[PDB]
Amino acid sequence: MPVLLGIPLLLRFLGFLLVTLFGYLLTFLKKGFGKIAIAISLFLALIIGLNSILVG
Amino acid sequence: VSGLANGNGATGDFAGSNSQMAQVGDGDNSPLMNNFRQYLPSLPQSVECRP
Repeated sequence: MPVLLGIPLLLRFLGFLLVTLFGYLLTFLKKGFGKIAIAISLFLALIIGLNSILVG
Repeated sequence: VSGLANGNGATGDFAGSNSQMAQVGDGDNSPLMNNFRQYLPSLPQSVECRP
């Protein structure tokens, strides 16, 4: 299906930006699931900590 | 935000609260709740029993 000389490269580029940008969203998602790991850890560590004082 | 709870310290915009969180304390010793201790009523001690 005949096309001009530059259209096939505009169509390949408009799906490079999309995969790059959808690649960044993934990186940031994974980071925010690491915050909920730090948070949980902290809480349970403060509980185990108080126990050791009171029983002493 | 993790260093103002671990007691490790915070560097950045959270660098003013590293002196406010030293007054709170760590463990059983709290500079804030030791201000109340110079004003404790003086109760007598315990000695052996005399008739």
